[PDB]
Amino acid sequence: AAATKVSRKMFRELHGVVVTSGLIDKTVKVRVGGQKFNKFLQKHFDDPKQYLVHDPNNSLRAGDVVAIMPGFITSKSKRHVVKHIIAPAGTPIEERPPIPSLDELWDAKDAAKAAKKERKVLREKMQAAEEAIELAERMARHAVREIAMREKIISLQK
Amino acid sequence: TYPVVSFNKTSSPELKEALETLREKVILPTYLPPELRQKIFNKKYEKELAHDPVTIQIDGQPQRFSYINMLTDMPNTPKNIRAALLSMKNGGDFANLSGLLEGMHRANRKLPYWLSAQIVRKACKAGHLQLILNMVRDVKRTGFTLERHETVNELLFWIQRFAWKSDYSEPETRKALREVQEILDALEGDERHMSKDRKRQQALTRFPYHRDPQFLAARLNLTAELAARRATSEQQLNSANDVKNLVKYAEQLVRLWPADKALLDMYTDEAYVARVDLRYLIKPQVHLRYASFTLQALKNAAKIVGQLGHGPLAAQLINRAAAVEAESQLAYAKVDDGMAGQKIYEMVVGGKK
Amino acid sequence: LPLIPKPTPFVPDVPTFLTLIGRDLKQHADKFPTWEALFTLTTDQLRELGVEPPRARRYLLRWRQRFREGKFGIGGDLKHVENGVAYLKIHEKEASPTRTSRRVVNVPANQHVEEVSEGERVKVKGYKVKGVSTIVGPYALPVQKGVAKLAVTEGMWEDKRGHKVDGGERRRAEVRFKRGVAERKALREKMGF
Amino acid sequence: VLKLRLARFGRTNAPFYNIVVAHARTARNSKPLEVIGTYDPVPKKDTYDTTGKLHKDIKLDVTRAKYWIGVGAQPTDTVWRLLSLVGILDPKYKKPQP
Amino acid sequence: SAAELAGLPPKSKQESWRRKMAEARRQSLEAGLQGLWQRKVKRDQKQAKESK
RNA sequence: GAGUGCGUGCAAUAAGUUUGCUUUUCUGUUAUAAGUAAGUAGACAUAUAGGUUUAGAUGUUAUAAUAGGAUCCUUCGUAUG
RNA sequence: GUCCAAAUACUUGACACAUGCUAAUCGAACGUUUAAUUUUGGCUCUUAAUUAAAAGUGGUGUACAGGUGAGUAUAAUAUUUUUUCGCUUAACUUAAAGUGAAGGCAAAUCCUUCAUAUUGCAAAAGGAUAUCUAUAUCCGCUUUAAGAGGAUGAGAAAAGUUUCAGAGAUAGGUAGUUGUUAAGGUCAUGGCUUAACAAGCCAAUAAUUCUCUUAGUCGAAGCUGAAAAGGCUGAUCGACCACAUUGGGAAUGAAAAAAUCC
Ligand SMILES: [K+]
Ligand SMILES: [K+]
Ligand SMILES: [Mg+2]
Ligand SMILES: [Mg+2]
Ligand SMILES: [Mg+2]
Ligand SMILES: [Mg+2]
Ligand SMILES: [Mg+2]
Ligand SMILES: [Mg+2]
Ligand SMILES: [Mg+2]
Ligand SMILES: [Mg+2]
Ligand SMILES: [Mg+2]
Ligand SMILES: [Mg+2]
Ligand SMILES: [Mg+2]
Ligand SMILES: [Mg+2]
Ligand SMILES: [Mg+2]
Repeated sequence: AAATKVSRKMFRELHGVVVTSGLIDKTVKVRVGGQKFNKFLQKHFDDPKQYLVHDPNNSLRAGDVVAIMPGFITSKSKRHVVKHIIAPAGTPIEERPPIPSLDELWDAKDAAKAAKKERKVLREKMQAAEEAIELAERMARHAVREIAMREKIISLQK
Repeated sequence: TYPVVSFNKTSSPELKEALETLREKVILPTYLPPELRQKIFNKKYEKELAHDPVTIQIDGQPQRFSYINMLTDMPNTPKNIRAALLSMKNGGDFANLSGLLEGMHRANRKLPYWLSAQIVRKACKAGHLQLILNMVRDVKRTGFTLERHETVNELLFWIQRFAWKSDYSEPETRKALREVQEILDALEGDERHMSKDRKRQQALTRFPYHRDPQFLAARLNLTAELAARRATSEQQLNSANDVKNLVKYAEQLVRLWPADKALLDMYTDEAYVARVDLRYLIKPQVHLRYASFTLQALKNAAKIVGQLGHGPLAAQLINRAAAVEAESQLAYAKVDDGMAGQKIYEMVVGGKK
Repeated sequence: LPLIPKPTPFVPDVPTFLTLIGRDLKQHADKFPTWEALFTLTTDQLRELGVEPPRARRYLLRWRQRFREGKFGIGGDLKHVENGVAYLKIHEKEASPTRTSRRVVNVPANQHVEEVSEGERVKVKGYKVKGVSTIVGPYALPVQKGVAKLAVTEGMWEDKRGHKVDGGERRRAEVRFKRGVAERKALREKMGF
Repeated sequence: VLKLRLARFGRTNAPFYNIVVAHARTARNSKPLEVIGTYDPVPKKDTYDTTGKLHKDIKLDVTRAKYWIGVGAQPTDTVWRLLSLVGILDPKYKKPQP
Repeated sequence: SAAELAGLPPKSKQESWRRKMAEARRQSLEAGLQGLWQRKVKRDQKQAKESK
């Protein structure tokens, strides 16, 4: 009820080639294919694009063919994830850390997000409880004075 | 709007000292702009005000304002107003109340609830009823509100006493009757006299100040002393016109005033409890004070009303007088000898004089 | 169809009507020979007589239709009017033993309020009793304690046209600036002589 | 403040109005949110009719007009009258009988 | 209004007007939405039919 | 030789303005201090009276801490050279 | 060169301007004054009022309408389509609840503060008109839940679109800048924010920056061609941008969106 689940939607799959790797942790530059239409010449031009794909377990090396999927937003400039390796480079696929399935990656977001809310409800209650105690002490010092000053008057009427 | 408060008529040296004190520190600062008033009382600007003290263009020669220690320099207003009040012994002295009470109204000094009743007693016993009726008229300036049930009962007493002082002569009785109505008109219409204190006292009596049997009996007294003299026709037009009011006010007082209820039983028993609300009536010295003319009125009214052929009113009014006379007699024995109450009642009701 | 409403005691003739609604309409009082001519003539017939400008003619046609509907202005429901001057008085009642009700009633100047009966004791709308002996209401000049009168003043019913204070909200700082220059030039001039 | 008002179009001495849904504080002839209908003040006469009667042709989308009135649209004095004749609102002015 | 659901008559001349205007906007909103909903259902039905 | 509504460097700079090992100041609560000025409470007594007297529960005044907002200085900054 | 209707009418010096007008309105927000009118008091002066005009204080509106094309050279947190959303204390619709106490100015529905408002923080303002032989209405104010509207949050994600003036020069640009871990923030997402590490990210044919010349932009809106994603114009029409003598700036406000203000 209070937890927000990720979309968990499957987008298209693109086949590309890793251009760079090992420069930044859990990130590689993949080059996919594209094509743009020139309305003036009525001609299609090749429009190759290079994105920053999310390699969770650092299982990609420059030169391997991979299949990526968009919609997986991990950072400001990272909107793509690695789905699987089409053709490895250097070493076989069995000698690299496994690529987590999209379900495992999504579960990490839900688990991490759900845990984040559990910390807030505790921090909010403790913050509200630790403050109500101080506000409850002002009543004490203010109540003893009234009870000490109001009973005095009442003690001279009976 | 109004001229700056100033006192330039003091018969005694002590009176001037009490007014000059309040005037130069409690009244005058009320004429300065708000920012300058705060500066006067600030310790940080003490040295600055010494070199170049604030000034005021007051009818010529200017005043000066140095630093005023709010705790030590400021004088006790209730005490000074007392010293000035007691010292007042000449008409020129009492004329300062118009400026004094105006200054406190500007300073927002919540004066003692009973103070008004005191000014009306000391000023009227000296023969200055007009100064009171003049301030009671100019309440927008002086702040002489008729909020207390004692002030109204005290003011109406001296009004009648002045008429009775000269055997209830027609020239003065017409003037007194004019004043009693000018007050009952203010209590009803004028809003300056309505405050939280009044609403509380009107709730304890269940009779507004303008429909209180104790006060309506004052008007009925003078009206009863006008038909008595006559009951040339240019004067008879008034006599025949006064008989209509007498029978009118009489039947109005009998309706409000319950049956066989004296002055101490008229209002709710819970009214005489609080000392700030209608407790003065308990003391026999003060009861006979406000029960002298109120009793004589019913007696004379029941007599005149009886000659015109009004059986019911004749019996009704006598019922009240019988109830007040019985209670009044109890006060004569309880009151201490030599008290003002025992004297006035002896001179009005007893007629010993 | 163009019904004519009967004249009221407060508006007996046309010269009175055109005087109340103001806007300099008392100039064309002679154009209307009778009281029916006012409520019978049309726009075209009011234009040939010389009822100009168009604002005054349209303003008259409005108050003309406003009179048929009994939507009079102030003091339009009076009955005891004498030569264009009415008198107001207070009628005190007894709503309760501790209260009084005061209503501003219109009676002849001589008769007393208590003497008048309910039928002829009219209660004027728009005037109220302040205090105990004050008659508050537009165009209520006091004569005695609890007595006032309504003199038929020009423009008593008129809808005042708005006016510009000192040349409007746009040309205000300029008009006052130029007045000061003219004022200063005439104080300095007298100094020369 | 949405309003159902008229936008004057046409030529000199040939008025033709357009019922529109526009914000109060906008130009009279600016492009509104919608065009509910049209209004022609000059009454016409049937072609082959000699009775002398006259009619005023008005095109109005009653369905669209009702929705805007239900959300708080304020029709002007002229459009209020038209809507009253159709039966959507109550007349604002009536001929005094007395 | 609570006073209307309780079957109470209008208090003043102005209350009667507010009651009529408020009800006019209620019936207009109902007939408006429904009347416009059928247009949508009728429009997209013609599109899907012609396109199919 | 004449002109410049152009760009730019330094100096200077009104309104305005970043920052703080600045300078005053107001307000807000928090904890105290006072009860003389005010204001709010209680006790006793007086009588053509309304006086004496103690008290801080709201509130007033003062200090301290603390939060925040305006001033001064600082930095930047049209004109101008 | 006879008559009539409609439609257009400073394309140049955003050159300088005589004169009258384009934003005012509410007395059912508020008192100040001046006049008469009526009341006091003391014997013309002096109190308390009523009334009418004239200046104002306040509330709302000048953020709309109308005018102009000087400046301005663009790819942008720009824009459509689908999915998912968020905010909105003014005004417009529906309803509910609350509308009490002081001080300052001459007074106030103006300012300052307070009590109360599911728990705990957090509001308000009064005015006016009838009835009776105090009661109930009317116009407001504050708060709250919704609808509509909106110039709304950098909304987000996926897939797309935008003919970017002409000439010359410049190879670096980016420093929360790019990514990871952890935490906060957010409806959600994003260095959005911070700590600690890593040295990345965009670009290489000009990304980026600089100088000069010229220009308001667009639309079957106008003109034109048989036609081209045609060409030209950017008057009247509608949308957008900028400006109000030139330059340099801020606040108020729901929102600058002013011919305002400094
Ligand atoms: K410099
Ligand atoms: K331009
Ligand atoms: Mg190819
Ligand atoms: Mg410098
Ligand atoms: Mg500076
Ligand atoms: Mg003291
Ligand atoms: Mg220094
Ligand atoms: Mg310079
Ligand atoms: Mg031009
Ligand atoms: Mg504009
Ligand atoms: Mg109130
Ligand atoms: Mg798609
Ligand atoms: Mg950034
Ligand atoms: Mg140009
Ligand atoms: Mg243009």
